[PDB]
Amino acid sequence: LYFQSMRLHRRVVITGIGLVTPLGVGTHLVWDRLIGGESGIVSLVGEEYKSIPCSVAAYVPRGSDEGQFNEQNFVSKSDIKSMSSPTIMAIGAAELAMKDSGWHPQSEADQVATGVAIGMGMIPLEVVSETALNFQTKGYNKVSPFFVPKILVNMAAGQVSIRYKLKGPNHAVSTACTTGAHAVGDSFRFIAHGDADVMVAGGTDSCISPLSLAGFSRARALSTNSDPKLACRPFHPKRDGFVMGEGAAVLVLEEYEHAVQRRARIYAEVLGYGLSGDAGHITAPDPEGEGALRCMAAALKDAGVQPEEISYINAHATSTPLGDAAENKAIKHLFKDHAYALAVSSTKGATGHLLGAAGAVEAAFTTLACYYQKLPPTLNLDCSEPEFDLNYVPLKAQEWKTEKRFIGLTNSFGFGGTNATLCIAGL
Amino acid sequence: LYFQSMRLHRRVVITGIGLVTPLGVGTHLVWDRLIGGESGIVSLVGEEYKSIPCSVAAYVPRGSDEGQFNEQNFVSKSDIKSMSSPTIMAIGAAELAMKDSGWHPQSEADQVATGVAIGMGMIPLEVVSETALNFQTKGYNKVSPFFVPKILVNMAAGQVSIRYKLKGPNHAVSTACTTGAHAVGDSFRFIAHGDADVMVAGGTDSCISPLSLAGFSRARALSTNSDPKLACRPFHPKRDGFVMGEGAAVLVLEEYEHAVQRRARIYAEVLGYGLSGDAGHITAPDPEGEGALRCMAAALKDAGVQPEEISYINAHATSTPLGDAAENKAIKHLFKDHAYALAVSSTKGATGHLLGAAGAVEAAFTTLACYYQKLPPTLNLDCSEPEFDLNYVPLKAQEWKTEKRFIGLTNSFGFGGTNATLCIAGL
Ligand code: NI
Ligand code: NI
Repeated sequence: LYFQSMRLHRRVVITGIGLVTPLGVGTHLVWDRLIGGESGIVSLVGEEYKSIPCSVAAYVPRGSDEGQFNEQNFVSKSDIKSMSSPTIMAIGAAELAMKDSGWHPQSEADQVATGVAIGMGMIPLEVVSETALNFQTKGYNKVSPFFVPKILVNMAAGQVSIRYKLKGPNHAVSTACTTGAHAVGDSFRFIAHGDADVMVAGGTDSCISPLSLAGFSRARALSTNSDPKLACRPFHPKRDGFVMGEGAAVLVLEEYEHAVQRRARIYAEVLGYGLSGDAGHITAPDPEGEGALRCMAAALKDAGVQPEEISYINAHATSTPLGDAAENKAIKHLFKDHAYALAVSSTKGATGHLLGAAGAVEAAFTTLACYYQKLPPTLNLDCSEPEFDLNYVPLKAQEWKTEKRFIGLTNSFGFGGTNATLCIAGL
Repeated sequence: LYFQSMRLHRRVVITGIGLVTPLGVGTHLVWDRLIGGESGIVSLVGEEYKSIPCSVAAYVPRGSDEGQFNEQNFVSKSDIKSMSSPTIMAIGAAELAMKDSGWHPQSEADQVATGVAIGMGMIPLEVVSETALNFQTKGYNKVSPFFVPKILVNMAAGQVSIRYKLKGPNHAVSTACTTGAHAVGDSFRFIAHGDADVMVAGGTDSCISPLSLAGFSRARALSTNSDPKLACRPFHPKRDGFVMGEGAAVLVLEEYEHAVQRRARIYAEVLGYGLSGDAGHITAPDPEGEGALRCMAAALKDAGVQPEEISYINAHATSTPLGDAAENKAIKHLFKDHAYALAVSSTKGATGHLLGAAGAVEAAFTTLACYYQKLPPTLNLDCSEPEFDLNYVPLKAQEWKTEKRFIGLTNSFGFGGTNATLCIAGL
């Protein structure tokens, strides 16, 4: 009364999706490859990777062919000098998302109404070590003036803002594997609360190098399986660590009345956002998944949605022994008998683990799932331990229509025990 | 109606402040040194800095004496192996903030009610280049397993969570110079909206090395003035770039009813949070300060506070030609004739520019200002160009009491054109 005010929360919808991933570039193409059970995980070739026990990764395919990434479609040869690889991928995904929403702010009022929330999980390590080398060897003057702008996490968000004249909230998170989920969630709360009417929201990461793969490997996080068709297998008995990918994924979120008055196409509504912390270990998850259960519960509370109204969960499950099990337990614990009436899939068998981009690419897939009422498969799931007895949509996509509202969750958990869930619903 | 729901916003207050800064460690001590017109900016000594045109910086004083930072008061010699310098400073500031609030969550319910929002502006570059060196020279096995946990931006937030069992929202931003402001603002919105009843919120950065100073210098951002008593002079005619500092600052924000029911001491209330983007240049600010004017206006709108109710502005002003002028113009433009009835100061002459920590240390100072009704000075302001004609509280602190509510703003602007304002009020 004296303690608790009311203020307007607007409803928020997704009107644009832009994807630069190991499955390819372009939204309907990546969706088709995903649903079709395709994967971007390949073998590492290069004598530079000989020292590391990992031998697979998921690269964004590059070139001018179908579904490939051509940097020069989006950025000039000069711009490329001042930008990191993740920033270039973010600029590409952003342009594609805005084209997909039809949103091209030209008036001062629309420019001010649109912000950017694009996070990055890790800065590019090779920019740092190559500058350190130049500085140690040739001195102060061989350090680039674009060194700082190239290594700051917020520079993708900053470059997308300048390129498209987006003057609303300018925000960047860096929460490891949860980055992309927080970016969409934070953008959801900003629009809801009134800070903005449109947000260009997502994640980017492109850090596959021997040094980064050496680091994740020494942390015991990466699969040592040398067969790229088999390495990443969420919920599988033989899962043995994640497979690193790269990419960017960007969603245009928009205030609902704003979307309707301009006659935009709406994929889905964002209903809720949940966050929690394990407060356990810096790399390993709560083995009982208590923090997972809390962020999912929080998102349901924020949405005003009961467990029994959920149709689909896009799992974080990265193909790790402890992680996949923890998450499985969380779902069973929260959803109880409804755990077996819903479907769960993890799309990381297709994309790899895209780090700062994982949570946004998975929010985009969950958004497509709700819009189409069709679920992408979990790859490689060709057997199961007795406790892994949910419907994991193994291997083949499945239609999942209702006359009820199709409501989904997407989970993202990260090093440091940082957890987020998004609740996203079809109209 | 169909578009616009209402939901509960709780009021949010600050109950704890923890400071690890170039002025010293400890809240009332740092406040006394600040008000007293002291500075932490010193000369760079070291042959390793010979190559760089900058010759001053602000270090956290280290040792077991009064106001000094002794790492081993907070972390063990083993922990120090798995943590970066900024993470250790964040752990110190966090412990001090929670001691200052009297908040020590022991029950599962209070642990779940308390989250951490601690950002970092730049990862420590020397961790990256030293590992790159070890990897290139001795191979995969000489890479530390703590390499990844040591270089991720969210690891300070993660370590503070694990150390104190904080299980609420776990969130880390990385928005350059705006980091600490966003962290407090995001933590404010989380508590208001219901995601948490307590947040351990702030920023940390500790990246002074030749390489980082080389980078900021090549970007033309740093003062080349060799006199440490004079280098950093916000709003001064001879200002010529910022002076890099290091440190951490952490605030405990708390739901208002929660603070009152446990009989905690409340410093101030957080009323509003504003965010914007210049959409201009990647390092230089809008020269007319339009983005500054928009984030300040947004914070006032969020607060429900008219320009004429503001008593104090803690300026971002870092001692740069374009920046200080832009911000000056913004204030004059928003506040009009009331610009001359309020007071403005920049405390960066004392602390240096603390990067990821600047916005949180400046929110703490603004919070102290409101609680005491006493304003810290702008250092070195011994002359003025004709357009710099506000009350900058030059050189000496000033009492600034009212029977009206003391309302302040604190501004933070950053590379990438990312802007934030906080509105904070005495009770
Ligand atoms: Ni709100
Ligand atoms: Ni709210």
